[PDB]
Amino acid sequence: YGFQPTNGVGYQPYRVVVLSFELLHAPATVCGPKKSTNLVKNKCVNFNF
Amino acid sequence: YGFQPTNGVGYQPYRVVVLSFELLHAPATVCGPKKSTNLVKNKCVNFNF
Repeated sequence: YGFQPTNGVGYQPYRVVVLSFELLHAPATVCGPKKSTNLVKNKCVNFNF
Repeated sequence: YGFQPTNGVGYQPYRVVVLSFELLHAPATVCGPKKSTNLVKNKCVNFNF
């Protein structure tokens, strides 16, 4: 490459990073920042296990 | 000013310094690092006093 500070746009260097995921192929080990709670039972509720 | 990294030439910042001298007005005190040497006598030489 010929990167120079005088080069116009379309020739200045660019840093690129790509992130690749999977969707439910195994017990997931990379979760979000959500915090767990207690565990209720014998009631009609919604869960996020 | 609107200095942005994507700006083309003719808009990027430039740093400028100008130097001004005087000529033959007083005993000079600022000049290059010439190596002062020994002095000889009774010989046809060129001097830089």
